Amino acid sequence: RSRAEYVVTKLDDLINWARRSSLWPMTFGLACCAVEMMHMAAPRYDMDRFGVVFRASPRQADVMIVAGTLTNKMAPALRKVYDQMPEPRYVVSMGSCANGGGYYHYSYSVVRGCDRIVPVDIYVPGCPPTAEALLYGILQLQRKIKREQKLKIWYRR
Amino acid sequence: MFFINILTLLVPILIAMAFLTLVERKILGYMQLRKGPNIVGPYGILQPFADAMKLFMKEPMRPTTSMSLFIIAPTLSLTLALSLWVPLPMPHPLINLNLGILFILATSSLSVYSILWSGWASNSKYSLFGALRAVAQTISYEVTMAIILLSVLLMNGSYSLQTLITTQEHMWLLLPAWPMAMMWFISTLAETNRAPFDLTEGESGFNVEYAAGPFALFFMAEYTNIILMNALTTIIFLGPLYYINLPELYSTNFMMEALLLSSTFLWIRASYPRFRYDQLMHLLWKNFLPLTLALCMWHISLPIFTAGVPPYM
Amino acid sequence: MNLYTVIFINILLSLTLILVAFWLPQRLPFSMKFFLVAITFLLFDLEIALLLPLPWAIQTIKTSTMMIMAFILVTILSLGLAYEWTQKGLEW
Amino acid sequence: ASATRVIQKLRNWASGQDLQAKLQLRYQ
Amino acid sequence: ISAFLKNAWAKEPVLVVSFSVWGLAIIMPMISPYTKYASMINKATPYNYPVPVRDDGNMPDVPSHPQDPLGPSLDWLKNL
Amino acid sequence: NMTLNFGPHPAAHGVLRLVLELSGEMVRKCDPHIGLLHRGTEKLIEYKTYLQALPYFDRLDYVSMMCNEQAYSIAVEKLLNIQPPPRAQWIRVLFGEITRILNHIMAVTTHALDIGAMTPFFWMFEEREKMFEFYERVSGARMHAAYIRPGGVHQDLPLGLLDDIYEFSKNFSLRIDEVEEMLTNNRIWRNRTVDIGVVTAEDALNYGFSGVMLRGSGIQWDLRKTQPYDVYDQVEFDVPIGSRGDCYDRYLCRVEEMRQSLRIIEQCLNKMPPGEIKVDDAKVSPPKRAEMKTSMESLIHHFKLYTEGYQVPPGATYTAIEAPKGEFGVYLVSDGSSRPYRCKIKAPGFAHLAGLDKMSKGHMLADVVAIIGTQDIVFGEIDR
Amino acid sequence: ELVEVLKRGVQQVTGHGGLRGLLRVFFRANDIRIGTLVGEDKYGNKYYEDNKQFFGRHRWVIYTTEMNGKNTFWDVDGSMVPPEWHRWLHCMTDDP
Amino acid sequence: MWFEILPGLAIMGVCLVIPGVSTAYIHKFTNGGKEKRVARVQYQWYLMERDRRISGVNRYYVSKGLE
Amino acid sequence: TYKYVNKKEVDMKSATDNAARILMWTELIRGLGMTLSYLFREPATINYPFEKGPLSPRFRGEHALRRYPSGEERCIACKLCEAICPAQAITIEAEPRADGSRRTTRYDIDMTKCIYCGFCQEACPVDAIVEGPNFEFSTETHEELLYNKEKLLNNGDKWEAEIAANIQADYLYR
Ligand SMILES: CCCCCCCCCCCCCCCCCC(=O)OC[C@H](COP(=O)(O)OCCN)OC(=O)CCCCCCCCCCCCCCCCC
Ligand SMILES: COC1=C(OC)C(=O)C(CC=C(C)C)=C(C)C1=O
Ligand code: SF4
Ligand code: SF4
Repeated sequence: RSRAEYVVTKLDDLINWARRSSLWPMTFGLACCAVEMMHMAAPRYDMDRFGVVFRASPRQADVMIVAGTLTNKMAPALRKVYDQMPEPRYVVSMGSCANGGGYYHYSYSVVRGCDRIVPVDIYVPGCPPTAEALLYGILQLQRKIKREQKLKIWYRR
Repeated sequence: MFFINILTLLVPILIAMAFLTLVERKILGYMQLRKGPNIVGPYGILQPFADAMKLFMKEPMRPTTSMSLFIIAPTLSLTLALSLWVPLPMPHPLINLNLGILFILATSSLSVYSILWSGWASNSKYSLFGALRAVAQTISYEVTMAIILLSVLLMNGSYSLQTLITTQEHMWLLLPAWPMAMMWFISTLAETNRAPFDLTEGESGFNVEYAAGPFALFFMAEYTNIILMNALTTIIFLGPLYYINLPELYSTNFMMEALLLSSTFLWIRASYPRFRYDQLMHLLWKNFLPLTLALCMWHISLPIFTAGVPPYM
Repeated sequence: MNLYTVIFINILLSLTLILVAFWLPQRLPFSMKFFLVAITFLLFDLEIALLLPLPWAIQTIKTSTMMIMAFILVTILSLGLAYEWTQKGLEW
Repeated sequence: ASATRVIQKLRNWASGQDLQAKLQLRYQ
Repeated sequence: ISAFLKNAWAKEPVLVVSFSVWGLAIIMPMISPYTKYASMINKATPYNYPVPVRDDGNMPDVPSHPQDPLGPSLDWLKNL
Repeated sequence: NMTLNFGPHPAAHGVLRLVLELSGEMVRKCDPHIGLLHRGTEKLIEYKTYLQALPYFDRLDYVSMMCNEQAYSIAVEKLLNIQPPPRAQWIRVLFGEITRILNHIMAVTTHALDIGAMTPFFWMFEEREKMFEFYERVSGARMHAAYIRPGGVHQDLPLGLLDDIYEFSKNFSLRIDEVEEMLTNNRIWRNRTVDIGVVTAEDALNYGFSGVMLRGSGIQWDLRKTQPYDVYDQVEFDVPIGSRGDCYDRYLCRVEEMRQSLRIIEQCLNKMPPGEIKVDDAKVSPPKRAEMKTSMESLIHHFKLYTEGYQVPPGATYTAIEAPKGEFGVYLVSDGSSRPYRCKIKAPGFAHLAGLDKMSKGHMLADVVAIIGTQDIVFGEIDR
Repeated sequence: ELVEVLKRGVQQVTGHGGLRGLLRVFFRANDIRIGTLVGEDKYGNKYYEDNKQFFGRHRWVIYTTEMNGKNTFWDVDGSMVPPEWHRWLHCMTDDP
Repeated sequence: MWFEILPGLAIMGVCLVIPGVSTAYIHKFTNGGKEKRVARVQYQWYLMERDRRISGVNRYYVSKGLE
Repeated sequence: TYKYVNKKEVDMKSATDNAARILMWTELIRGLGMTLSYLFREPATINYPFEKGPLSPRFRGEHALRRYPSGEERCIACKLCEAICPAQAITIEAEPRADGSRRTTRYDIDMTKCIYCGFCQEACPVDAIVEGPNFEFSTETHEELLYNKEKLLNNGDKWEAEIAANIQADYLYR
C-alpha cells in the first residue's frame, strides 16, 4: 500500500519495536528492592534475555527503575539523574516504598512516592516486588511502548 | 569494480561487527548460566540491529559541551578502525602497502586522540580525568606493542603484511616468538580497552557524556577494532595455511582463527577482575618492557648468527 | 588514489552516521607522573623511530656494525629505563 | 544435564571436579 | 649469590629472563658457526647490475659466458 | 585535592555521597555522607506495637533479612523473660545461617562486580535464588519474611523443606569452590585486594568495628561463641580468624564462614527436635486459629494480641547477635506499654563506614571501591 | 551420541505441526520443545509439562490468539493464564 | 544449551570470509584472469608498464612467443 | 574453636614452579577453564511468560476479600485487620446493613502503602482478607493501585478457587 497512513504506521511500529526490544535500564538501587532486581539480572530470570542490559549509565539509559525509599535528601538527585537521560526516557517505580511511601510513608524524611519527583510510567507493587513481578512490569512497559504512535500523530498534526 | 571491493571489506565487516556484540552477550551469558538475548528475532540475530535503531533515535543529548570535538571524536574512532581494515591481507589485501604494518601501527596510534578529545570535550571535572587514563595507557602499551612488531618484522624481512604469508608457509610464527605472542595478545587486550585492561570506563570515562549516535560510533569502532587486532594476531603470529591455487582456505582459516581469538577476549572479560590503573602500567613498564626490549635484541641476533637474515622483498 | 577512494568512503560512512544521529531524533595536574610517563613515551617513541630502519639495515653488508650499533641503542635506552626504576620514577 | 558424555568430560576436565554430582539443574 | 638468583627466579621472574636473553643475544653472535655467513649471504645477493670490465688482458675474470669456471661462487650458499 | 563528590549511581548501595578530595588519582581524605536512606525506622517504631514493628527489622539490613529479626526477637523475649520453644530455636539457627550464606554471597559477589569480575555474581545469585525459595516456602515472602517473631517462629516448616535445605547444602559447597577457582588465587584479585585497607587489631577494637573486620585483623571474637544466643551453643563451628588483615584476608574469612555455616546448617537438619514453634503463653504468642475459633479464652487472647499488644514489662536491654555483617544490637527501652519507647538499632556498618577514612588513606580511586566492598555496607542499617 | 542429539532436534522441529506451526511457536516463545498436553483451558491456552526438564522449565503454557478477543498472538501477557491453572503453572499444586 | 551461540557466530564468520574471497576474485576478474601483479620495487613496475606498452592497453594482456 | 584462613624453602623445583606460575600465567588459565566448563552447562533461566518461577501456598502476593460459599462476603468489619496493619494501609468504616448484620461500607487497601507483611491474613477471625497468589498486578496509574471493596471483592471472586486451595493446604500449619 502507498496511502501514507499505511506507510507511516508501519514506520512507527519499527521505531517502537527498536525501543521496546532494547531497553537499557539504570538502577538507582535505593533500599532493598534493588536486591530483588539483581535477581532479575541473575540467571533464573535473565533480564538480558529480553534485551534489558544488566547495567547502564544515565546517558545511555532508556528506563530508570526506582527501587527503594526515595528519601528527602536523595530526592534532588533522583531528579537530576532523570533529567540527565535522553529524550525517549521512562520510569518504572518498583516497591511499595517508591510507588507510594510504603511502611515509611508517614516518616519525615521519606518522599511519599517517586511520582512526586519523577513522572512514573509503570508502578510495580510489593514490598520486595517479586523479580518475576518486576519482569512483568518491564514487559508491560514494553506493551506501553508498542502502543505509542508518535509519527502518526505527527502526520495527523 | 574497485568500489564493489570497498563495499565488500566494509559492509561485510560492519555486519560481522554487529554479530560480535550478540556473540558477546551470549557467550558471556552461557558462561554465567543464562541464555543471553534470544527473544528478539530468532536466537537473538535481530538483537544487534534493534538497539542500533534505539541508540540513533534517542536524543544526542549534546549535553552542553564543545560541539565540534564531540563530533570529531566518534567520527575519528570509527574512521581509523574501519580504515585499518583496508590493508589487512586476508588472502590478497585490498590496497597493498609496502610499509603496511607501519600503517596499522600509525593508524592505531591516532585513536588515542579520540579518547583525549572526547574527555576534554565533555565538560566534567571527572570525565576529563577518565580520558587521561585511556590516553596514558594507550601510548604506554603502544611502546611495547611497537617493539613486539619490530621483533617480528626483523624475522619477516619487511613491513608489508603480505610477506608473512610467505614467511609462514611452513610454520606459524607462534612456535618461534611465542613469548611475544602472549605479549602481543595482552597488549591487544589493552589497546582495545577490553576487560583485564579496561580501567577506563570501568566507572570513575569518555562515553560518560556520550549517548545515542556518538556513543554508537565509538562503540562500533571498539568492536571493529576488537576484531582487527585479533585478525592481526591471526596473520602475524597464527599464519593461516596459504595455497596459491585456492585463496579462500587462507580466508576460511583466517575466519576460524580470528573468531576463536575474538572469542578469547570475550572469554577473558567474563573470567577476570579488572586490573588497577597503576597495576596496569606496572605490568607494561616493569613486567613486559624489559622482556620485550631484551627479546627485541634476541631477534636481531637470532637472524645474524643463525645465518638466517630474512630476504628483503 | 586507490587508497584515497577507500578513505573518503570511510569518512563519509562515519560523518553519515553522526549526522543521522543528530538529524533523526527530531583542574588538578597532580600527576606529573602522568607527565613523566608521557615524557618517557616519546623518548621510547623516538627510540623506536631509530629502531624502525633495522629491517632494511639487516641486509647491510657490514652486519657486525649493524648489530653493534643496534645492541648499544637498545642497551642504553634500557639503562634509561633502569634509572627510571631506581629513583622514585615509574612508581607513579 | 543431557551432557551426552563428551560435553560432560570437557566440562569435568575444564572445571577439574565432577559437576555431574552437584548439578545446576534441580530435578525431582 | 645463589639466593640472589633463586628468589629472583621465584619472585621477579621477568627481569631474570629479561637479562638472560639480553646476554644470550650478546654471545651467540660472537660464538657461532654461521655468523660469518650473514655478511656474505647478504653481500652476495645481487641487487645492482654487475658492470663488466674491459679485457686489457691477463685477467682471471670470467670472460664471456658467466658460466666460466672462474670467479666467485655461492655454492657456500647452496648446500648451506 | 579537588572534591569529586564521587558517588550517587556509583558502586555503593545507591547512596554514598562520598565526597572526596583527590590529588590526581590519590585520595587525601574521604568524608562519607550518610542519610541518603534515612527513613525514620527508629521513630516510626515508637508509634507501633511490638509485633507491627517486627517487619521494620527485616528492612533495616535486608540482605540479611532474618538474622536481624532474631535480634529484635531475642530482645523482646528478654524483656518478657520468655524464651522460645526448642524447635523454634533450631529453626532460627537454621534460617539464621542460611541467611549468613545469603549475605556472604551478596558481599563476595557484589565486591567482585565493583572490582570488575561479573561471572561470580551470576553463578551464586542462582544459588541465592534457590535459597530465597526456602524463605518463601517457609514464610511466604522471598525476602522480608517476618517469620522470626518475638516468641519463636510464626509457623512450622512446611512438610518437606528440611529435605531440600539438604539437597542444596549438599551441593552448595562445590559452588563456593568454583568461585574460588575464579577469585581466591586469581593473579589479579589478589593484587587489587591484598594489602588494601589493612586495619590494626587495636584500631579495629577502638573504632568499634565488631565483625569480620575485627576477626580479619586476628582478634578472636564471635558473639556466637563468646555469648551464645538461641542454640548456637549446641552446634560446633570454627570461627575463621585471619592474619595480615587486608581486603583479601577478610574475604577469605567470609568464604570460610560460608563454609562453616554449611557445617552448622547440616547439624541443624540432623538434630532439630519435634515440638512447637511458638511459646505456649497466649499472653505473648498468638493463639492457634483452630483454638481461637473454638475457645473463648483464645479469641480474647487473639483479639487483644493483634489489636493492642504484648504489654512488655518496663525495662531496657541491649541484645546483640552476630548478624552476617557484624554485631547487630537493639537497645529497646520499654515502658509497660504495648508499643516500645526507644529502639536504637546498632548497625554493624555505622562503625565500619566511619573507618573508611582511617582505612583508605593515600589510596587510589579504585582502592576506595574495593574498601566499601570489604565492609559489606548496606545503607539501610547505617541510615536507619 | 550427538547424532541422537540431532534426531532429538529434528523431532522437536517436526513436533510443532508443520513448518508454519513451529515458525509460529518459534516467533512468540523463541524456544522449541515437545511435551505432553496436560490441558487446554476455556480461554484459549495450551499447557504442557515435561518431567525430564529442570524444575524451572518443566511446566510451560503456550498462550493463544484472542483469549478475550485482544489480538494476544504477539503481546503475550502473564495475567492471561486463568486463576485455576495459575497455581499449576507456578508449581503451587502438583495436581493439574 | 551452548548450541545457540553458533547462530550469531555463523553470521560473523560468513561476514569475515566474504571479504577475503571477495577481494581475491575481484582482483582475478579485474586483472584478466591473473592475480593483480604487485609492483613493490621500480623494476616490477617497469616490466608492468613495459608490458602495457607492449600490447593493447592493459598489462594482463600478455603477448607470447607468437609475436 | 578458631581457624587461620591465611596464616603462613626456596628450591629450584619450588622456584622454577613459582616462576612458571608468574611467567606463563598458569593460574589465570585455570580460571578460564572454569568458565568454559559452565558454557557447556544447561542455562537455568525460565521463559518468563511461558514458564513461571515456583511459588508455594503461603506466597502473599495480592490482597483479596473472600466470600462465604453461599455468597455473603466474609468480612464482618471487626476492623482489627486495620488495627494490626503496620503501614496504616487498610481503611475501614462500617454501618449495620439493613439485614441488621454488620458489614463494611468502605474497605480500602492502599497497596502502595501496603508492604505485604501478611499479618492481615493472620489477624482476620473470619479470614475474610487473604493474601492471594497473584503477584502480577502492575498498573499504569497510581490511582489503580489504591483498591476499594469492589476491586478486592472482584479480586476475591476471580482467584477464590486457588485461594481456597492455598488456604486448604496451609491451615493445619496455622
Ligand atoms: C633460547 C631461548 C630464547 C628465548 C627465551 C624465552 C624464555 C621463555 C619465555 C620467557 C617469557 C615467557 C612469558 C612471556 C609473557 C609473560 C610475561 C609476564 O611476566 O607477564 C606479566 C604478568 C606477570 O604477573 P604479575 O604477578 O602481575 O607479575 C609478577 C612479577 N611482577 O602476567 C600477567 O599479568 C598476565 C595478565 C593477563 C590478563 C589476560 C590473560 C589472558 C590469558 C589467556 C590468553 C593467553 C595468551 C593467548 C595467546 C594466543 C596466541 C596469540
Ligand atoms: C555492593 O553494592 C551495590 C548494591 O548493593 C548490592 C546495588 O544495589 C547497586 C545498584 C546496582 C544494581 C544492578 C541494583 C550497586 C551499583 C552497588 O555497588
Ligand atoms: S518497598 Fe519493601 S522492599 Fe522495596 S524498599 Fe520499601 S521496603 Fe525495601
Ligand atoms: S479482619 Fe477480616 S473480617 Fe475483621 S475486618 Fe479486617 S477483614 Fe473484615
